[PDB]
Amino acid sequence: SLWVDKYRPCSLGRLDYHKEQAAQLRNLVQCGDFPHLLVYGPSGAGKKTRIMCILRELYGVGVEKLRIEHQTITTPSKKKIEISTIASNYHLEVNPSDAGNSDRVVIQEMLKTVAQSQQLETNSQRDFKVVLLTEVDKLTKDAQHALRRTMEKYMSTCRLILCCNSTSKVIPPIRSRCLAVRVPAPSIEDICHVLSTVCKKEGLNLPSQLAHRLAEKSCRNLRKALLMCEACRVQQYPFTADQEIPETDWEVYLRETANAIVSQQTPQRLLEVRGRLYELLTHCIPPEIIMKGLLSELLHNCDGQLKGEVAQMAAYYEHRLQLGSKAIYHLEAFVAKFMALYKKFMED
Amino acid sequence: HYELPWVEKYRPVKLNEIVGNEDTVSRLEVFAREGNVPNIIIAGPPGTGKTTSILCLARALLGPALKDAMLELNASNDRGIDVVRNKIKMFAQQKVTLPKGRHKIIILDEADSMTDGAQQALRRTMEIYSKTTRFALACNASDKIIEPIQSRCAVLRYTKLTDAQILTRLMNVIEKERVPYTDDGLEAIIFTAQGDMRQALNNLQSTFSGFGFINSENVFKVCDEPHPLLVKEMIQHCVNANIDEAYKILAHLWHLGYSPEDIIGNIFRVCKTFQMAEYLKLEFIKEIGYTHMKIAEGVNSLLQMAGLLARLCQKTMAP
Amino acid sequence: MFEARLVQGSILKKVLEALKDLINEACWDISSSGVNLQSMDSSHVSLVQLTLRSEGFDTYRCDRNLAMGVNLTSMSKILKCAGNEDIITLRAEDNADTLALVFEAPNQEKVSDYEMKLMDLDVEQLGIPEQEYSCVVKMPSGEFARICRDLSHIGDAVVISCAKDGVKFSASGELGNGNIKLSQTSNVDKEEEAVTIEMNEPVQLTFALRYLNFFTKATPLSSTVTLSMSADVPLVVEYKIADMGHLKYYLAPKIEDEEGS
Amino acid sequence: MFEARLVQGSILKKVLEALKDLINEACWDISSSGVNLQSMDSSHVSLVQLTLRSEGFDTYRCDRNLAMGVNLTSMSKILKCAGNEDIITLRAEDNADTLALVFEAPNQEKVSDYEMKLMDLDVEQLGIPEQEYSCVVKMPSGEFARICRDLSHIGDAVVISCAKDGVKFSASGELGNGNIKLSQTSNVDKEEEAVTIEMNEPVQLTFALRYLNFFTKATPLSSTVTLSMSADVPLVVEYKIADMGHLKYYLAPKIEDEEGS
Amino acid sequence: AKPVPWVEKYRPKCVDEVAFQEEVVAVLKKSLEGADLPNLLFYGPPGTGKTSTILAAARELFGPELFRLRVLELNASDERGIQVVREKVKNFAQLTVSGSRSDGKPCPPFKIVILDEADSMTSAAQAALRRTMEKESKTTRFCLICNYVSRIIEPLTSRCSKFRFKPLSDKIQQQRLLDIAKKENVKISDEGIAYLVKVSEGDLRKAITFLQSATRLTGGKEITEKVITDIAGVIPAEKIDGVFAACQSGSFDKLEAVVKDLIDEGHAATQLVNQLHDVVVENNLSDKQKSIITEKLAEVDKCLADGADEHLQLISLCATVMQQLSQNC
Amino acid sequence: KIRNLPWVEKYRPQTLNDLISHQDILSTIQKFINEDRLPHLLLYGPPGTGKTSTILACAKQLYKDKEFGSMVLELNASDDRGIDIIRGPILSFASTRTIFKKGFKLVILDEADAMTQDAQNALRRVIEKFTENTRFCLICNYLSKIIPALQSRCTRFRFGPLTPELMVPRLEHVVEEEKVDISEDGMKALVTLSSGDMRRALNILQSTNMAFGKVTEETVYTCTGHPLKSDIANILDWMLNQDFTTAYRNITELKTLKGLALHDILTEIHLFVHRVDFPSSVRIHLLTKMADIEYRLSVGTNEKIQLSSLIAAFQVTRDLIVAEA
DNA sequence: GCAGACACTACGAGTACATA
DNA sequence: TTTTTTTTATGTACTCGTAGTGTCTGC
Ligand SMILES: Nc1ncnc2c1ncn2[C@@H]1O[C@H](COP(=O)(O)OP(=O)(O)OP(O)(O)=S)[C@@H](O)[C@H]1O
Ligand SMILES: Nc1ncnc2c1ncn2[C@@H]1O[C@H](COP(=O)(O)OP(=O)(O)OP(O)(O)=S)[C@@H](O)[C@H]1O
Ligand SMILES: Nc1ncnc2c1ncn2[C@@H]1O[C@H](COP(=O)(O)OP(=O)(O)OP(O)(O)=S)[C@@H](O)[C@H]1O
Ligand SMILES: Nc1ncnc2c1ncn2[C@@H]1O[C@H](COP(=O)(O)OP(=O)(O)O)[C@@H](O)[C@H]1O
Ligand SMILES: [Mg+2]
Ligand SMILES: [Mg+2]
Ligand SMILES: [Mg+2]
Repeated sequence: SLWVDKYRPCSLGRLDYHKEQAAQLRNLVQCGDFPHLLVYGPSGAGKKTRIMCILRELYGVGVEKLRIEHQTITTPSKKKIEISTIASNYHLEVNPSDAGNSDRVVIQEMLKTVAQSQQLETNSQRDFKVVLLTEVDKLTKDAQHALRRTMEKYMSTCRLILCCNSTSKVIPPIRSRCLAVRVPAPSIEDICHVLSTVCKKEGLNLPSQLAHRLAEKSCRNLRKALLMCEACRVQQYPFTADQEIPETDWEVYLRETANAIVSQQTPQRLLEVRGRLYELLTHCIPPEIIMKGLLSELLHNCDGQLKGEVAQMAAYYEHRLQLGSKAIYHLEAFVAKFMALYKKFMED
Repeated sequence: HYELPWVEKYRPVKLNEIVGNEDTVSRLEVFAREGNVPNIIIAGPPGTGKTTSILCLARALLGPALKDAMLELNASNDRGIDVVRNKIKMFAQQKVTLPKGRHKIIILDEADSMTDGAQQALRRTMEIYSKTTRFALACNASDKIIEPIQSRCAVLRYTKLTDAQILTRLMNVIEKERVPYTDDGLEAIIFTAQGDMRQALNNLQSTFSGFGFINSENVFKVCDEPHPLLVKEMIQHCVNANIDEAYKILAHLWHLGYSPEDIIGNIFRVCKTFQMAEYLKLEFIKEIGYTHMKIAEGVNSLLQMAGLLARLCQKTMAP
Repeated sequence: MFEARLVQGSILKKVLEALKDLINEACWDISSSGVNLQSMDSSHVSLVQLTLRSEGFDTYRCDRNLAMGVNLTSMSKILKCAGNEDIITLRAEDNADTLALVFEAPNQEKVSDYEMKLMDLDVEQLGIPEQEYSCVVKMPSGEFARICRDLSHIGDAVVISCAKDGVKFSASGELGNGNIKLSQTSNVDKEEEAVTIEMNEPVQLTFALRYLNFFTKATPLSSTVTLSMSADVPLVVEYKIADMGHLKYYLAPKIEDEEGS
Repeated sequence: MFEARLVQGSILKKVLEALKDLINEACWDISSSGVNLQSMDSSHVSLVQLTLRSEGFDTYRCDRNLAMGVNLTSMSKILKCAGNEDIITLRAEDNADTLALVFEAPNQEKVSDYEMKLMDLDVEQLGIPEQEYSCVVKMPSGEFARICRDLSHIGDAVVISCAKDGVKFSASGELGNGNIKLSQTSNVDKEEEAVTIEMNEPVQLTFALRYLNFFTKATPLSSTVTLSMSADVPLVVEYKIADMGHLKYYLAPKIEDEEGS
Repeated sequence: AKPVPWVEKYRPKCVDEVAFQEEVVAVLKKSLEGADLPNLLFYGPPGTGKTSTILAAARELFGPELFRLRVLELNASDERGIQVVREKVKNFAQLTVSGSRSDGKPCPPFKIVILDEADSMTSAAQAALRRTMEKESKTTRFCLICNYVSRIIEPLTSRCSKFRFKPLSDKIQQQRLLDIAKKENVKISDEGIAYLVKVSEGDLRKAITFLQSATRLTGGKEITEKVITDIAGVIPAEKIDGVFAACQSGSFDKLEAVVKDLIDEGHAATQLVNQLHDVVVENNLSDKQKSIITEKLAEVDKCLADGADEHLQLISLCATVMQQLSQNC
Repeated sequence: KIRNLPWVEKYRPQTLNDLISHQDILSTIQKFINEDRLPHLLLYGPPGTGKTSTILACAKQLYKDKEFGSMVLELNASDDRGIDIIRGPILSFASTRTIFKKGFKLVILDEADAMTQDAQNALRRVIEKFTENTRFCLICNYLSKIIPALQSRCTRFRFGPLTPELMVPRLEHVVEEEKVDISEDGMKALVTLSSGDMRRALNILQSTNMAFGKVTEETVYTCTGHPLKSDIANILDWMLNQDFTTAYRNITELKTLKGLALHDILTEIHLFVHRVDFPSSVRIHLLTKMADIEYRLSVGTNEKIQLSSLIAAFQVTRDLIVAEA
């Protein structure tokens, strides 16, 4: 087991950061009439850990005993789709975006059957069951419009803990029906404290310089920070303050793609960059993360009077990418617009 | 007995009563008088006389054997893959004793509605039994008929009827029905017909039944002026970035009760064949499609069409 | 070492068809008393128990309390290749990761061995309270299957009522209500047709239809069926499958409407 | 209060299987004289006039006159699971929506109460002319069903003629023609198999074979059918049920135009 | 003795408990007396009481024993195709009106079809409702509920009497929240209830959820403004001043720093758009700068409503306001 | 007797003399009926103009109550109208004659734009072949969704929007039949907010009479929620006369006090900017910006930011208009 | 009288496409 | 002088394969 899963806290009193929020979440779920929750924040902030802590607070220690259940759902086109589900004896965990645009068929048929049925054992299980819908910002708007009356009608016997990264992709009818719980990313000091605690529980000594560099390179992602720290011990156990931290391959590929964009501004270079963007889209990197990495590396090469135009173009083509269906058109359109703007700026 | 309307009452029964497309109709008259007619597909606008020409040719060729030597199939029939295999081929194989130069005629009216597979199955029964049976297809969109069938038949194309050609038939119907008229009323009937004899006869019948006299006011009280001639002036105003007259035409079309979808369809149909720059035409078509997506989404107001007109005027002054 | 032999091959060929579309896996618990299966469905509505005692097997070897987890998508295809009146032997080693089913071919000339991978599932026993039910009735099995099938054409959910008069099935839909009753069937020659009442307190609860049809897919295993209900306990459907053991079905009720004032 | 009682369930099954693909919905008009049902088809081409007498039922009570419009697919599903030898009770209240069908199982033990919800169609009453017809033919129903099935293989529309000689059927199809002419078949030992001619003026009319084949499904109701034809009034197929009532089928002729030549 | 959340616990059972929607409540109160109820189309912002009003009206008209026989409720949680409209809705609308109230209260001679969240229905399924509404109007009524009335076709808009549910005013919302807190033995300060009705913005469901959650968090003591700001997701004013100072400085690196600091703090982009809009319209900038900045704010809000990435939209808005604040220097 | 009916269904023009507006079309159709020369009709127009009422009045005039079920086949979008229905019940109804009495039959296809084009292509020879036996009436709102071959075969009547001058006496008849106290400003508000649609006129009249008991301008504009003309004039004057903050405060106070929506404000301001003598470059910018704002309001967007953008669209053009001089 | 064989329609299922 | 594959979400239409099933033949 990796360090991301070995030293994860179990209860709300064992969290290393957001302790006031942990006490407030303990006070919220004590009575049992707590509303639907919408846990949102950046990735790696600790949202899933706090959701499981809330579940362990509500139920016993049997929440952590999980299983995989596969359900076959019939579409209106009568094409059967099998969807996996993390399940326990007290709660359910569905990621409906695995059914893609059929996610509404998950909401309209599989969820309501959970909601319309009462619990078998009201002594062990409580008066309500909890369903965790993972990544509700990746849901289509039809699934979110199918969610709302199921949330309203069966609230007393079925609670929902939706989890997302951005609440801007959640429709206002769903956001009106649930309490929004914000989990910010841990600070550099919090990540340094967590990494030092993990290293001392592992019997290792971690310097403050290496912990600060891991926290800064992780971009306040504690999962990536723990994975980078474990990779650093693996590759070199004596922790030097200037030890090289390993990096992900797609980030370096994106940086070299942006360097190739900067190096030449020609349709042949645009063809090569389009090949690099297909390579990135092939490896299941989301196109918004490709846009963000492209902007973050292209702004390091622009001058002071071009960065605002580059950022506005990146936001515009990201919006057009979200409105469309083929990401390569909007990605190559952003690269071609940047090439035209950069050529105009360099020649004049 | 119930008297038929003038579209069905004054359907021509001989090929010399069909006006318009004079060379093709004359060659069909020669073929009806002589015989040995090839396979024929007539394409053209609605109301031109394609069904009338095919039925008159079949009647003049067959005479008294029309009941047993003709197979007429419509879009109201099945005519799927199982009917071309089993019914059309069995009629093509069927023995019918006919005079010299005369063959069995399989009329396939409105041949756009036939699927691709039925037209593929039609090919070899067209080619094999051609010494005993012939085919006479009528259609509107000639691209719906596949290229082997168009190669297996003579493709006759009917053009839209002119003003004098419809005026001759209208004079014949008026002299038959003793309808009083003026020249301006007949010009208004031609104007509302737009090359369609069915609409000309329907508008003449409606005006004569409603008012009993054909002048311009009685025609325009019940009939309507055509849409794209008025849309073309608005598109011409949008080309010169004249937003006031374009909105005047748009608001006049709005207060007449036309939906945004019909108006934007007429705008697109005018902008397809308008006489302007090609890059400006593509900019106009892209802006029209962008507005039509909003119309199809649900936001369809007068402000949205005015914004479309303003964006089309912006496309002029943006090089 | 787990090594068991069956006396009839039709027991598995009638008990796995009810679990084909009901539960996604079969977890067998091995003990000296017998084999116990407790499986909850993916929607947390239905609960299947199957206790087959060791006295009913042709032979039974069990040294350690072991638990095996098999899938249904492969066992359902394996069971159709098996025969009907042949013998089925189940074999499982102490440290191996596969379960072997050895039987006779339907051509009755060769022995067929089929191996299935053991799914390592992490479940816990939910725990039935085994409390005193407010209504216990006994019904014919095939008649109960025909009753559950006849309400499928009317509504998507059924209503079970049980007073001292008998058991009332209702199906209210957009078409119209379908109400049937069974009462006082002691004056018949067959002992399995005895529709009897055993308790006092009446109960009225709305249940699903699909899960009851899946429950009545296991009807020719037993002769009679038993139905147990209470005010809040889920519906218990009991089959006494011959001599080797018994099967229990638990079905949770639906959420009642707001009919108060 | 409406309470009719069909003495056996077979007649209602034959009636609702005759009208199943033809009638959109059943309008039972209830009076003290009996049960009347005048309903057109979905195409507004055929007309069904069923009259059941009060003396044919086991018990028949009707305080105030009713007009119950009910769905037919629901009643078909109700009457599908009904016996042919059991009593069927039709119940209806004064101001309710439940039309109750109460019968017994084929196991003949448990009751079955199937409710239906009445519709609101307020359709205007269609006036049967009840005038004299220029051709009345008594013929067996099985022979009429056989000749309609034989004419369905040749064409789709059938010219039926009647004169002093007898009834004649013609089907000018794609294979060719089929002309079947039957007359004076009263010289058999049976009484049902007979062709009798009552009226004078010959008529030739063309009808669709689909509606005739739908009309022939009432063959088990009556052994002998009556055909009424005239040049203006439609074709009437009259089945006289033995001790319950009668059934009239009205079919309009097709529009045929002669060749101009 | 199960606990139920206060959104469902304080749902209006009767139409007298519906707040601030005086015209439609007056129409339904007249229809309770025996007046002719027309076809209804409720539309407005979320949490204004469109579902509660029609459910309370149906409960008052039919009671407990006739709700299952006279009300057909269909929302987007179940399938509503064109075949569901052609089969299920038409067969419900063609039924006779039967059953009478046993408590002696009057019963109206029609059924009610509640097609809640009618935005999600397709245009063909909405076109299939037209002659069902027109022909069967003697024995049934239709109440379409939506949030955007432009998603419902013009014939269905013409056939239904339209009622727009306004957002709840601060007086009525504060009165309802204080009555709920008085019924729950909860003490709340004047500043706390004022910031609560400021934050909720006419959404009474959001206000009741925030009041219940602030009651559960404090344990039963007094709810102050600090608890409301903690639970409301309100960005602190120092972050807004830092964003404006970074855009005033004209350096894009400070702009990226404050945008990454706001993204890493988990703040919602719509909340930042609202607070930056309030700061911009309550500033001393020129009319042209305020004009472009508010136009960019509206475009950014539209892009966030279409599910664009928050970081890029906020960095574009920050670049626009940086250009506006650095052009005049 | 009395019935519980909506006023758009309680007051339906059962005869052709009770419809108000399309007098030449109704006279022509009445002379079609009297001369027994009824053709295949195509009634098209905006909703609420009286096309279904026209064809139902014509069907009731042509046929008696004892024979109405055998002569009229009425199909709409609530019924299945696929190509199997055109080849099935419709073709059998067209090709057969009547049952009781002789006469020509009538096939009414209400909402004919919802039919598939396969069904519309199958309809063509059914209409043409059985013209003497049966007549067809297509009714649509969108003429572009009906194929030109079906538009050729039918004589088309445009049922345009109801003019408010002819709209008044029918509303006065409904007012006198319901004992409604209405002022002249209330009738003016009814015929203004209806906009050529008798359905919404009667719906707004019934809603206002139930909500308030009287029908005046204040009661109509309160029950509908529509802003008055003076409110829109004040909003335009605030946007064109003062700075961003004061106009924002005044418009926000007016929207909070009266409970106005931004869609109706956008509609009335769009109607106002074509009346105000703007320069053509200003008018194009205003129309483009207002169309953008109206498109942004169709999704989950905050209305306060869109109101600020509406103020911004005029605060941009203020200096341009003044410096144009 | 009851098992085997014949064609019958209802139903499941796969695929295409939708404009001028 | 150059060719492989499944996504888009419903609604409709076409085409083909399969399965209860009513009825006829025969010992
Ligand atoms: N060239 C013509 N000369 C005289 N009458 C004509 C002519 N074309 C059409 N008509 C009249 O219009 C009626 C309809 O003509 P059709 O031949 O059926 O139309 P069509 O050419 O087949 O167009 P479509 O595509 O089938 S709608 C005829 O019955 C005539 O009364
Ligand atoms: N006007 C109101 N009067 C009283 N309680 C209200 C009101 N509006 C909302 N509530 C409360 O908030 C809850 C939500 O009300 P709803 O009727 O569901 O709002 P809504 O109009 O349906 O919002 P949408 O459009 O469905 S997201 C209700 O159950 C009440 O507890
Ligand atoms: N010209 C009119 N004269 C009198 N009342 C009218 C008129 N037009 C509409 N109405 C009223 O509006 C109701 C509905 O009108 P319809 O006849 O359904 O109009 P419509 O043209 O069919 O609208 P669509 O396109 O079908 S939504 C009628 O029952 C009348 O109460
Ligand atoms: N309070 C904490 N103390 C120590 N480690 C934590 C804490 N919270 C989260 N983590 C670790 O950081 C990682 C965050 O991942 P996760 O909990 O899934 O959050 P998110 O859902 O936001 O990605 C987890 O792997 C967890 O082990
Ligand atoms: Mg033609
Ligand atoms: Mg709601
Ligand atoms: Mg209509």
